[PDB]
Amino acid sequence: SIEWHKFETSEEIISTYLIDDVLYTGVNGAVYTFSNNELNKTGLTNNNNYITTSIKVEDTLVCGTNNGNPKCWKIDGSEDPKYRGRGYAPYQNSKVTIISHNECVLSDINISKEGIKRWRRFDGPCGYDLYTADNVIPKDGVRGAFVDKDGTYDKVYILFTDTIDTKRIVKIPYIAQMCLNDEGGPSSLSSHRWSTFLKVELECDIDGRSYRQIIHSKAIKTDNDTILYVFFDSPYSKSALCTYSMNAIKHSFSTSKLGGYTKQLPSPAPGICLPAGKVVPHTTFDIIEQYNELDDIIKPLSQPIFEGPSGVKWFDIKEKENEHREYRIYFIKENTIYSFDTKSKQTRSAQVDARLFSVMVTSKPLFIADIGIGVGIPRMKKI
Amino acid sequence: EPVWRSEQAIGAIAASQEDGVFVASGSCLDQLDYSLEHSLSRLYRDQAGNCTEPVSLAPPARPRPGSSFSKLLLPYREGAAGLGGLLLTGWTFDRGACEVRPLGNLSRNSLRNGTEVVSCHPQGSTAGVVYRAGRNNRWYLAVAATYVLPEPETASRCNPAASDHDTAIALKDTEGRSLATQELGRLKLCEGAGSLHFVDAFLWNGSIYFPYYPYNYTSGAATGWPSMARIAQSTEVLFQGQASLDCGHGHPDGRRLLLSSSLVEALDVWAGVFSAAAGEGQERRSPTTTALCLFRMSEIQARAKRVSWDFKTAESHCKEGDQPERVQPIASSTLIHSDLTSVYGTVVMNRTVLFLGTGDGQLLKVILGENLTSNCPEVIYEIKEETPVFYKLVPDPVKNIYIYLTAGKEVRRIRVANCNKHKSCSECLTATDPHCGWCHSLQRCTFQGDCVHSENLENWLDISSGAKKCPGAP
Ligand SMILES: *[C@@H]1O[C@H](CO)[C@@H](O)[C@H](O)[C@H]1NC(C)=O
Ligand SMILES: *[C@@H]1O[C@H](CO)[C@@H](O)[C@H](O)[C@H]1NC(C)=O
Ligand SMILES: *[C@@H]1O[C@H](CO)[C@@H](O)[C@H](O)[C@H]1NC(C)=O
Ligand SMILES: *[C@@H]1O[C@H](CO)[C@@H](O)[C@H](O)[C@H]1NC(C)=O
Ligand SMILES: [Ca+2]
Repeated sequence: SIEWHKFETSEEIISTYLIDDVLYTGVNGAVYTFSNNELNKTGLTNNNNYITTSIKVEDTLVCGTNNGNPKCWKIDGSEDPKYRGRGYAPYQNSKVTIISHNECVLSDINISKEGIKRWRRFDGPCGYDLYTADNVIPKDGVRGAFVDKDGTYDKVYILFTDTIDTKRIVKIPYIAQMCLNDEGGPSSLSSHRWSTFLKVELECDIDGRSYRQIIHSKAIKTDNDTILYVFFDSPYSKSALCTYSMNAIKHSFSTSKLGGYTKQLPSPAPGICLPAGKVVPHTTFDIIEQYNELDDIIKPLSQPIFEGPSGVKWFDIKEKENEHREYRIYFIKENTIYSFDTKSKQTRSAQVDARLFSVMVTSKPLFIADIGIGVGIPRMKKI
Repeated sequence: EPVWRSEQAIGAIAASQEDGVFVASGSCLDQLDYSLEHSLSRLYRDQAGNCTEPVSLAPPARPRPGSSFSKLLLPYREGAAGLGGLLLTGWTFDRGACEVRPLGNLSRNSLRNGTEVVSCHPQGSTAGVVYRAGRNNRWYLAVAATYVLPEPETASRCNPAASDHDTAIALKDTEGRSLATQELGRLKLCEGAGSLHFVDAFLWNGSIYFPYYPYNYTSGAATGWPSMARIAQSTEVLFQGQASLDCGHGHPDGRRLLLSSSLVEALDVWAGVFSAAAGEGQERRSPTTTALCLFRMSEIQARAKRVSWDFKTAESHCKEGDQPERVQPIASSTLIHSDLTSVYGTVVMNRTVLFLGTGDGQLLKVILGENLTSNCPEVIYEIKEETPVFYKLVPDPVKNIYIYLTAGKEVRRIRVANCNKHKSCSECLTATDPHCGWCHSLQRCTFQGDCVHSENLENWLDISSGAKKCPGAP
């Protein structure tokens, strides 16, 4: 059932990506590619070089951490003519959220060795460098990000969990939006910051259990709109998955008021994209940075909503054989594979003798582990 | 001598090489001819017409920094023909906006402009300088300003955003839109240290230097030692160090205010006019309250350490480590005076010449000798009304024999020396003034340009030759 394409030896998996239906697995020192059942490997500078990113710009780019000096390389080794790496890979082995739309790169990777977490857009087809304001993005970083249309303009949506320490330490999940081709600020000082950034609180409660920590997210475009699947973790024994309507979210950002701001909002609302060349006014930019959170909380769609177990690190979705517009949700833990059927609401589990890292579905579910990649699912029993 | 008067106090003065002399008074900028009598063009920045200070500023203690509406006036790209002259004009208007303009006619349109480039507060400090950096060696502007000050009403509120609340020095791209500042193109202030008052900004040896001093604008007192910040001449901010300037020589309580700044380029030595507190009105005045100190730039560069004290660093918080090193100002080169307010230094023949301004309208002149030793100052000019001299003494770019004296609402064109006052060869060359020389053919002491020169004769007797070489020499 499950066909394992084992590595030569056990590897430390750092990251996994899919571009042209090709699985790019980054390990400590090299990067593997998988397509058409064949495994190809290209070794890079072997030391403490963690390959955290594999994106598609003008060409396939693979970047690693090096020995504290981030650097990028081409798919087949090479030098990389652009000499990038600064915001394309971290200085230390860590989690990364970096995405490329057409050729525009968006990342949460630190630009310097001295912390300061930001969601940035590098100079390219969509405009020049742009970065979020101070303390906007949590030290936990961005957990998921994607590009989706809202009208005729493209927008970038990101998810992250913020920690607030007032009287108690409380975690809060959020979804933020911004225009892909946002010009930037209006001053000299704020010309390189986002001028359309807004965020809303997300809810995923079941029976008194309020999930806050976001793990992974996936956005699926359908006929009506875009459905966003978000898996949450908890310091207890369960985890949970909630779905959200992107149409409902867009409506909220578009019509909901700003928490803390009681006065009238400007003719062109704060988080609305402007035509190419037009810049967000000062009066509008002063409101948006001081009041960037909506006075609303987004409720999840009635289905699917299921729980457990805590420790999930990745999930992916596959449509349930064109006959049903239903799905099969695959998610994994350290040594267990799970499958949730949305129609029957049944969850099965399968144990494996490997340290699982991710599930990335193409035509068939691929399971990236320390030993290699397993094509197809094993025989599963009802958990 | 020529003179130009304005209805409002002068806030900024700068002289272009080929284009006229630019002077900013209230809310207007005037392009005057070098003879200071014909205003070639004008710029109504606030409202067309009326240049009356849109608001009113009360000139505090004479030692305290003054208030102004003009914050930046810098002519650049005027070295040689082929590129065209450009002019940077900054103000407190429109949240501290600055615009790039064609160097010359003020009736022309500005090319690029941006807000929050300069301090929006009338009393807030601002000092900027243009430099070249990058692969293409593009033009960048480095600005140090007191952007944040305690303001009441939010209807006027011009303080920058929360993410920019701590920015002290920022790098701007002149060709970029809105004079854009990049994420890593700024130096931040250490918190709670109060405010920093920048006095000047200049280029020296691959770095940009910013003379300043901790200053409490609310109380009107210096909360620290005058220092200089160093940053690399690059596209992104690279903090290179901070060093304190010690010029409390003849004063028992020391001098914590820096009033004027001048770099002597051909000597690699910086001149600064330091002063102690004047009580409030002008109370504690003494023949030792102000002083002129010359610092070796190589010593400043060597003693400026990348420690976090007034500025935030990478591996140090703020003031939780080593203290900034102090630098001494070359002994015997110090000039103690009762009321100095302005300074400009250059090298003429080979001697260092220092022009000093005073609070009673005097333009003094000091010529250094052997080991940069100071002589007794000569009074070159005095203002009838006894108006304190503006902290910026600007030389004439066309004529080497002239220097622009600014005070209150007046700008005058003063000759750097009075040569004709001397009526004898020996009597004139013993004065040891590099600008003056005995013209044999006219039997008068004059400037080099006033005397006719010939390759077959030695008609103009300079100072370097000596007074003993006079025709009658005993
Ligand atoms: C213009 O000058 C008048 C004096 O006639 C003054 O009262 C007014 O404030 C000024 N108007 C402006 C702001 O241009
Ligand atoms: C000043 O610059 C702003 C953009 O920075 C622009 O909107 C305005 O038209 C400019 N003014 C002129 C006439 O140059
Ligand atoms: C600034 O001045 C105010 C009063 O004038 C004072 O409360 C404050 O402590 C001063 N800041 C410093 C540290 O100089
Ligand atoms: C003055 O010029 C002479 C050359 O005539 C040179 O040797 C000397 O170093 C200069 N003195 C200084 C330091 O001003
Ligand atoms: Ca020099």
